[PDB]
Amino acid sequence: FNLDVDSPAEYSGPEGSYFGFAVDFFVPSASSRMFLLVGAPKANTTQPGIVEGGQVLKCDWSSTRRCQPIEFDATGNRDYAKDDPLEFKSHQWFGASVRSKQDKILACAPLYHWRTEMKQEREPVGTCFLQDGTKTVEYAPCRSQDIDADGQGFCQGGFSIDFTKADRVLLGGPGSFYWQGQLISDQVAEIVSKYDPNVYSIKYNNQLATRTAQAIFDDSYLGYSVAVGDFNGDGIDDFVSGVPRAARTLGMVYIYDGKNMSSLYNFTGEQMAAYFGFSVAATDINGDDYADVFIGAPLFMDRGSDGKLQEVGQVSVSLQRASGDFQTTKLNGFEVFARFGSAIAPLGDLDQDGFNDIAIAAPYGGEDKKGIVYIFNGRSTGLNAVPSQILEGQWAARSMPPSFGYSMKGATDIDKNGYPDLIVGAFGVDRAILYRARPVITVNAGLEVYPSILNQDNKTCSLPGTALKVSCFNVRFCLKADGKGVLPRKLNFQELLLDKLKQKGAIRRALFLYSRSPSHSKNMTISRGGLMQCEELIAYLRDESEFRDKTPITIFMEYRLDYRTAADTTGLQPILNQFTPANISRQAHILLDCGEDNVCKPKLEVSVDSDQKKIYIGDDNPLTLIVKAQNQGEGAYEAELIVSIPLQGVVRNNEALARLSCAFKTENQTRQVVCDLGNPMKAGTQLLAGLRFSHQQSEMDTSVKFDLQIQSSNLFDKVSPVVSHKVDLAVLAAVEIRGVSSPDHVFLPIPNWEHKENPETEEDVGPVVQHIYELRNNGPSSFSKAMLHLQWPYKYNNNTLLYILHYDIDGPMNCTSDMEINPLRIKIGDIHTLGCGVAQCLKIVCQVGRLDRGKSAILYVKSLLWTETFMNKENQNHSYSLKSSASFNVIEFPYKNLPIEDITNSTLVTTNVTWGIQPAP
Amino acid sequence: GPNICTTRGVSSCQQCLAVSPMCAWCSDEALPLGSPRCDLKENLLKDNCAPESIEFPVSEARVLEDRPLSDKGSGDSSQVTQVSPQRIALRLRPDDSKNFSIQVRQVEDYPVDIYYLMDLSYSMKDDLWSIQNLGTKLATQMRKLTSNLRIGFGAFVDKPVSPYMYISPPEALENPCYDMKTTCLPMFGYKHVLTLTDQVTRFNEEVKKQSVSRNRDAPEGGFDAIMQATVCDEKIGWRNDASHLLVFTTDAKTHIALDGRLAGIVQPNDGQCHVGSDNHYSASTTMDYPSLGLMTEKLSQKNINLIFAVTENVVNLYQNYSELIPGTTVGVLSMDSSNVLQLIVDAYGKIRSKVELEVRDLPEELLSFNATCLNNEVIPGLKSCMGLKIGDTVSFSIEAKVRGCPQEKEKSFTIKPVGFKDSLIVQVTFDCDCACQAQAEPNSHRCNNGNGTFECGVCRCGPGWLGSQCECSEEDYRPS
Ligand SMILES: CC(C)[C@H]1C(=O)N[C@@H](CCCNC(=N)N)C(=O)NCC(=O)N[C@H](CC(=O)O)C(=O)N[C@H](Cc2ccccc2)C(=O)N1C
Repeated sequence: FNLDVDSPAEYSGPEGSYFGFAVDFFVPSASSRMFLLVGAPKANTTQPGIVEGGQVLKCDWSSTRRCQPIEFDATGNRDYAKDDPLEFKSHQWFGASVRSKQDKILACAPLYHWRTEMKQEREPVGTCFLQDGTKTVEYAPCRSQDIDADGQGFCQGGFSIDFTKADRVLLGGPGSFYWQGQLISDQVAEIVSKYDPNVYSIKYNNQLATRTAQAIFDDSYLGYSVAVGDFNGDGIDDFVSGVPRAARTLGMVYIYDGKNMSSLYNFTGEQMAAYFGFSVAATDINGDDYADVFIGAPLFMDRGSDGKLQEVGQVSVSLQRASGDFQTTKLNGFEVFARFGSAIAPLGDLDQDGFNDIAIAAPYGGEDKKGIVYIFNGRSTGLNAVPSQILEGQWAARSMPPSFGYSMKGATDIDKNGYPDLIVGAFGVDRAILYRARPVITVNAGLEVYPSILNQDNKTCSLPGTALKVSCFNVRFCLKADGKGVLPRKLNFQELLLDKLKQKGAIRRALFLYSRSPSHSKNMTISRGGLMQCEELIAYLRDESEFRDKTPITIFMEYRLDYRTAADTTGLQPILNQFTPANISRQAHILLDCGEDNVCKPKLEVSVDSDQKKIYIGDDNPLTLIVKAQNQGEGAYEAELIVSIPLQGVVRNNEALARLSCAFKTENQTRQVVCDLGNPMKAGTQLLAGLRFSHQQSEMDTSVKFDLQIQSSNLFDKVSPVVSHKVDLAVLAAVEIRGVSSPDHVFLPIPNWEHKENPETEEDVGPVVQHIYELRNNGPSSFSKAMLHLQWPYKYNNNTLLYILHYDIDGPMNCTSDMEINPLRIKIGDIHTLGCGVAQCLKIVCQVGRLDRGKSAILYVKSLLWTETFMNKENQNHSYSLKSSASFNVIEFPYKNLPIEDITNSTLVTTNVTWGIQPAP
Repeated sequence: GPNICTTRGVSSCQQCLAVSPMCAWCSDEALPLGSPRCDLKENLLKDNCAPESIEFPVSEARVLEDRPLSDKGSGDSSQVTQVSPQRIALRLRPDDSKNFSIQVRQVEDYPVDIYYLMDLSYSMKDDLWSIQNLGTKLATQMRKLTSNLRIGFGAFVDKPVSPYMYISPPEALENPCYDMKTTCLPMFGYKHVLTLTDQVTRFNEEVKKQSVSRNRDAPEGGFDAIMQATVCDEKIGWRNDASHLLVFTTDAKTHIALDGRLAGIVQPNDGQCHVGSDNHYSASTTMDYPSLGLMTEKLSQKNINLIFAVTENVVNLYQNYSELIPGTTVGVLSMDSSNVLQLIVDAYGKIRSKVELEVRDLPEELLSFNATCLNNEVIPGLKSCMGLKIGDTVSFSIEAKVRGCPQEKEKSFTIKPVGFKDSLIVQVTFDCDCACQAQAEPNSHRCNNGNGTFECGVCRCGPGWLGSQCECSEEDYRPS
């Protein structure tokens, strides 16, 4: 968020020149122009007879991004005697270390080789060139009469380089004293004063330097990296130096007093060959007056996820706590073979609202191993051990790794932003980059609704247009902005929403009165330095009249900054502070009835009853249902009565029950009826409604289980007792039989009839007599099988009464006679009663199948009136009623365990025979 | 009663035998013709069709040659035998199976590769006999433990650049030891000398022909030699199957990564092979020393066990280095080669081997192995035991279940443990045929010119034909 990772300035040098190996800032006190310093230790120079003698380029900012060599010298080697040069300046690595302070530039060539005045030789004493204005001079403290490797020969002086406060150079030669390394410190004034080009062992009077230690300290490379800070309290910059090979290659960092080079404190690494000390930096990262030391171990190996080691690197931060005591944390790397900790560049105040910050580099990590850098901000407790930003390389290896971040330098403001910018070296591509730091805008926010906890809507506000009176609550929100850097006085912004839960597809609820919308946005200008600026809004509350929408309601907003309009004239753009959230919300809640508790216990009861308690299923039965419910708790807020229904209105007819609206549906196969008591249902307001369902044909099934349960708004399961109705499976089984006769009566004598010896035709016997019997179901119950019988008078006084010929059948039934029908094989005076109880009986026995509502079975019989029995002398003038009867009963029903009923109905029909032509008196 | 044999149909002896091995074919008049010839064995035995007229094959798994597995690898007493039986004959049926055992023993010695890096800086001139004796006994004692050995050669001094080497007088540039009034060779870097070869005498006698150089700073650049010996497989000649060991010699401290900054060498090591046509490490003066993590990665990636042979004065430093190189060990480079030969023996004692079975020439018609491994784990399913050692035994079992009858009678298939000089083959052979119709009598006049198949004594007539010789017609056959 801090550093600009877009459009960073790039500087390029000659191919293979290692341009960018060492970097720094140039700060002339003579003029206001700022310059970068970049070292190219392998650049070919215009010197006579020198091959890649090194270079240092003053890279401007900014006309054309040009990098110009600094003419430290314009001469090749020099002669001690003819054909006996004292100096070998090819492959000397001039620019391996560059450092500046005010008008002074100090650059060194660690690999400059000279021939000792005492012998013919080539020793890399290393040499430095110091510029102070146009007065360039050469500083070579290791070139001396201490000649061999045992002394300052191979000193490689200028390998590591830094100034101090006031003016006193610190120089580190890792090669001195058989690579023990050493530090040398001198006054810049004395370095300039004692220079004459004709002396090769110049001595400086106020020099402080370390000295030969025991041989056991050889190959320690003391001075591999150096830094200065005050750690004793005298107010003079003390010397801190990295010793990457010390203590059996564990690595040590030495601290030396800045006024007499006495040893103050010693640090030790913990992992062999990690190179603990490859880079060091002294900074106070917690706001104190005391300076803390940082140390790099790029090759640190720690146990990984799978339990195996892995070179990730780390940085160890030792805070300084006013007594000489140090409390040390550690900061491990994040990638394998990235060498995290190669460079440590103090920035300071990069988090302008805070304490000193530090950057740490891993030049062989990132994508494609193009290099990466980590930014860590400091806090009063110490360092923010989680990275705050990421920068990584943007070029391909040619042919060596780009090594982005191999060397860096911060703590300088080139573009006058007010806080340090950062320079990154990528010498593998012969490039170095400049990263500018962005200005931080800090915004604090808050929104309030003092009418919070609205209880009654209080509809008073005029709805726009229609002028309807509606409810409301006041909503307002404010912000305040500040920033330490140079950023415009015209900061610009653009939103606020009426709900957070409803964002998932749901009903609309409230709206902003004049906006008619659930959310809004409107731009404003803040000016970067004022008190909270804001205004309030008017909300059209909704709803309980059309949306049944009283869980709480949330108010929420965020602020829309735009960086484009606030961009700095130099091309940069401001940024918002990292940890200030864009989200802010206040919800409270809304109250209508229930008591002052979070549960508002919905203790309630429901009961049901059935109008007809035995079902009688034979049709769309009038079945009716009665329900009631009551409230004993704080109240039901969503008192929806749900009722399940079998596979199977009207009740509004009367005011017998407390009727109220219901509904029905079968969503997801859950057949149900929905009836509402209230939203909320008023406390202590019990009710009773009633209900009706009414064809069913399932066999041996009694699964009707109407039940109740009431819904509410309570947060817990609020399951009310599930009371259900009851009905028994029973059916009525009414059945009856009826019949008719034709003719009903007859008058004798029969027309043109006379006695017979033996009859064979119908008219020989007499007129035809026919009876019809009809059986039909009456009750809902349907039987499986049934039987019926006919009773017929056959003979009386040894004479035939009625002579049956045949019978016909309609419907599901069959018949058979108990005596031979048509035995003679005929070709097809008050009333006295005859029948099976007096006359000889004839019976027809019949079986029947299933009958049902409206279904019938009919039996027909045809017979002849035996005229002889009533026309013979002894029977003349007689009258008889030859009636017949029928009866039936059920024998089986389609169920066994269910209730059963029988029948006893019967019917008789008339048939009268009389004499019409009677003798005269 | 036959549940299968007769109910699937009967046409001929060959088709009858095409049914599962539960069935047989009868060809005699010893019983009434109440059922076809393919009645099940339970019916065959009791109804008892003539013994001489029963076609009932039985699969035969018989050793063709089984030379027992040798318990010694010495050539003076054996040619070694690693898998048995070498060949088993198998008589088979198109739907039958039979057990077939097989056994394996690791007898031949494990192949080893010992490469030997030399420290040839002037520091070593005081105890060069130590390193030479070590190089000699590395070969001589390993020939006393394994007969499959290959040894190589290499040397390292330091990067031929300042401040490591004397560039100052032209005399020093070709004789660094000039300043001491003594002669020594110019500095190498790292140069491969002798590729891995089995000729002990050449390496043993050619070790003595190397001599020292001189550099300035006490640390020596041996890690470059480690990295190049590991990653230059061609020049070194590492062998894929062999156990790889790398012995590294040094008397002084070591240049670790990032020490090349003093010489202007700021390119990280990359682990590629850079040994040139002249057998010199071309990038010696262009690439920094390698990192311990990179060395460990490349050392495990190519299965190398590294043994530090260092003097008494740096044992602790390299031990502490060892723990950062997981799996590495270290020993004293004393005058006597002890304590580094022990590490070599110990390394040999831990190279366990695998016994995997592969098959070739196997037709599609024929089982997956069930492997019995060491410690008497008789696990089904698994077919490749691991963690075996010379002198141990592992047993496998398989049965030759059949899927059908192939085009012709004779086939074979070969089994071979992977990497073993031994193998076995089975001359699998399938008896799908029948001897009844081989007599060429069928379709003669005795079968009414082909109205029936001759059962080697009686003609099996087709539909509409009847009689022992098919001399009668079923349509015309009537009671009389
Ligand atoms: C004691 C001396 C005989 C010994 C030695 O190690 N001297 C030290 C300096 C100690 C003082 N340090 C200071 N800061 N004042 C030293 O120079 N170390 C580096 C080196 O010499 N490296 C070379 C590499 C090489 O050429 O192989 C090598 O090993 N030098 C000789 C080796 C030797 C000496 C005597 C007999 C056989 C071999 C060495 O060890 N020293 C000079």
